[PDB]
Amino acid sequence: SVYDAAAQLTADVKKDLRDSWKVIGSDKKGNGVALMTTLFADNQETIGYFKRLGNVSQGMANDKLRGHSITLMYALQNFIDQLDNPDDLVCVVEKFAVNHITRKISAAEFGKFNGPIKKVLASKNFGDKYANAWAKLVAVVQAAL
Amino acid sequence: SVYDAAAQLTADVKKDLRDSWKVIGSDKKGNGVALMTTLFADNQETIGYFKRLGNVSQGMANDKLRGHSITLMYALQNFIDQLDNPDDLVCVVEKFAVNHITRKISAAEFGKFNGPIKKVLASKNFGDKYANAWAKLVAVVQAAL
Ligand code: HEM
Ligand code: HEM
Repeated sequence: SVYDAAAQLTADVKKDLRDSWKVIGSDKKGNGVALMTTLFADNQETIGYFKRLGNVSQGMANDKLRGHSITLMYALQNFIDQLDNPDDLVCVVEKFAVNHITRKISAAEFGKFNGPIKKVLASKNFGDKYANAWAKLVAVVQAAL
Repeated sequence: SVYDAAAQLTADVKKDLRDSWKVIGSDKKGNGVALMTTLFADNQETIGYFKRLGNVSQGMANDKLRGHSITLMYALQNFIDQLDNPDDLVCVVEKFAVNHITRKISAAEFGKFNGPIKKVLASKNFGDKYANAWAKLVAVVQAAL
């Protein structure tokens, strides 16, 4: 149950999520593109899902990839803002899941995003503890897929 | 031309958008639902598009509607944050349009949102000047449909 997953977000986890987000969420365009590029670099098999974005190897220069990257960050912003109210976190997560389910994205595939997040966090000096906190937030979405 | 539409967002318009957003964007859940219910009350002919959300008449009590309403506000948040850079504003507006275009929503359909926005702004003491500023932002999205 998505609600049960939301329980893993204890006070210390929510704190690490907010503190780290204050940084990685402060440069959505730069960090958003870094996440996407890292995803394509380490998981080439996921490139096929984003054919609409054109040539993703262009990075920042690709307007379509840039628009998708910036927008992706606002979905994370939404999750972070709803942390203190499980009911709101749950309804936004389920809404979010709808489009991804239609694209046939399984819970395991979605889990591939954990790697990119871990590296982006590290680039900002946030270690394993923070990556584990984010893995738990990602787990909430997986509970809905 | 989306770019010519975006060029209509002058210093004064951007300032008015920011000032009004500071207030309405501070309660995304409340104002988001108010916007959606005003849309359904004033333009019943649009309800058919949100069949997945169930009984939208329930307002805040409808979890699906609540999740959608909060999420909608983050798209507006995204647009406001890109006001400094027209190139970034345009790329997120076009990314945003993709799903609506797939749903067959036309520019005429999208312009119906001007009414609900004007009414919500007014309930917060923001008059004509602000409603006109938001209509210019909506025109940018329309140019992309
Ligand atoms: C932190 C994780 C993720 C977040 C926050 C996220 C966010 C988003 C957002 C906000 C959209 C735009 C609205 C929509 O159409 O759904 C989107 C689109 C999409 N996402 Fe996700 N996503 C995530 C992970 C993934 C993963 C791991 C995959 C697949 C490997 C995936 C595949 C897609 C695809 C194919 C699209 C459509 C892109 C297009 O064709 O323009 N997403 N995602
Ligand atoms: C200021 C204007 C609007 C904003 C900011 C907005 C924002 C959003 C967002 C963020 C989503 C979720 C991502 C996606 O699926 O694309 C969405 C979904 C949707 N929008 Fe829009 N939208 C706007 C106007 C409209 C209008 C006027 C219509 C139709 C007349 C419409 C119909 C839909 C539908 C049917 C969905 C899917 C709802 C669901 O099943 O969850 N939107 N919109």
